Amino acid sequence: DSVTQTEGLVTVTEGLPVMLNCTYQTAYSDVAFFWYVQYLNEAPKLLLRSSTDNKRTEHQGFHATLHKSSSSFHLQKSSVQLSDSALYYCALSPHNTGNYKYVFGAGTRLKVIAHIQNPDPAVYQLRDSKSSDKSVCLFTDFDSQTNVSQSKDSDVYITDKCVLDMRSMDFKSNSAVAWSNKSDFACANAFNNSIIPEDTFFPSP
Amino acid sequence: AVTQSPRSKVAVTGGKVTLSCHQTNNHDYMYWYRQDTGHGLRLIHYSYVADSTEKGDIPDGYKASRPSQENFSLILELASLSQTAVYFCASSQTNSDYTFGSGTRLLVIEDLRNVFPPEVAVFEPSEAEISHTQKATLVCLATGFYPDHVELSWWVNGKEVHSGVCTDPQPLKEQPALNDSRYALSSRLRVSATFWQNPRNHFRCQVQFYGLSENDEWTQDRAKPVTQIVSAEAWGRA
Repeated sequence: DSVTQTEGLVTVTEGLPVMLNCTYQTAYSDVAFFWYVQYLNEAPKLLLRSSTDNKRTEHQGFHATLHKSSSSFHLQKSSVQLSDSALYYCALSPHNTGNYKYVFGAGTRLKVIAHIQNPDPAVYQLRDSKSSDKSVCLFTDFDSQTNVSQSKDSDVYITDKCVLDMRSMDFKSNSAVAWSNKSDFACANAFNNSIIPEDTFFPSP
Repeated sequence: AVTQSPRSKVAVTGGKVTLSCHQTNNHDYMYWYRQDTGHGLRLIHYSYVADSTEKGDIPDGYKASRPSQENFSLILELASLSQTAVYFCASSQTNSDYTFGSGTRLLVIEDLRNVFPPEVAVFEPSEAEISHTQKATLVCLATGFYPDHVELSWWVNGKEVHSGVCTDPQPLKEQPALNDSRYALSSRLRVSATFWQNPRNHFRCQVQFYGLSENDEWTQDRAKPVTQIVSAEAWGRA
């Protein structure tokens, strides 16, 4: 009848554990419990299911144990990865009642952040390939504990940080982009609104 | 096993809309949910019976028809602005767990006049990053599009790449003040300096836009802003 999940966004750094709470309220005794994962733009896909109290279920390093006594079905993982960033739905389904239908919780979005071993913050300027007058400022190589914030100017656009992985080099990096048309737009002036590190490299050139 | 159609729709306030679901796997149950941030997945209509329907938690503003065992369809007579959400179709065997479709992004707007495809541009990596870290980041920018129905991809030397790529999860409003503001999306492709230095290497930024359909009326001067692809190219420099 009622499924209650953790509210909002859960931010965890790669390698660390996670706990996504799910509590319910059901009149029924023979009930099936589920976790569905939804990766960006894809269909929700089953991850775990169980109908038996106190039994633990494991799948992709994701465990969940039914606790009927406290109406709990939490989702856990000991060492989270970047591919784990998704929306997770907790669901309930009473067996043997005629009309089969799920009871979903609102969902919990998990965002996983990179562990940057060797940072070196920098703000470079990139130029357009066709007709080279347009420009973009690239803020890159900062640690995950650095948070980018949007500009106080309505002519300036700043995107949030985003990690990229070069599989060949086993190397990962955080990047954020800034662009504006106005003549009053400098790369040194682009990320003032954000808590940028003291050692942020700014080329002259 | 479960297919949704259309994959995307831009409809008008008042217009007739029809979303179709076709199950290739035989199941007695079929449902239509809408996904909303905060609300999650909510049921609109379901069918236990191969040739009739039953009302879910929010049937208001909707009609649904199951004329086959394999086909469940969603119908809106007066498309309201409220009806814009991602729609999900699921089929299940009663004992069985659901199988889901990929979903349809439906957008009900006032004026199809607000619809615009994106402008894509590739920005060459900085010599400063090329010296300092021996790596080269290419930026792609897709600007001035409405709605935010875009898929961005990178193509190195004719093949799709995923490694050393990162795209914004959600686009960003160009004029956050306005209700029907256009969007912008960025992407980054990071290569080794060698790879960019080589003038014989070709980089392409592909943007699939979802807009108007063939049947949509366009009584405007500019080109009809239909579903389309928009690209921007780059070759290395030494």
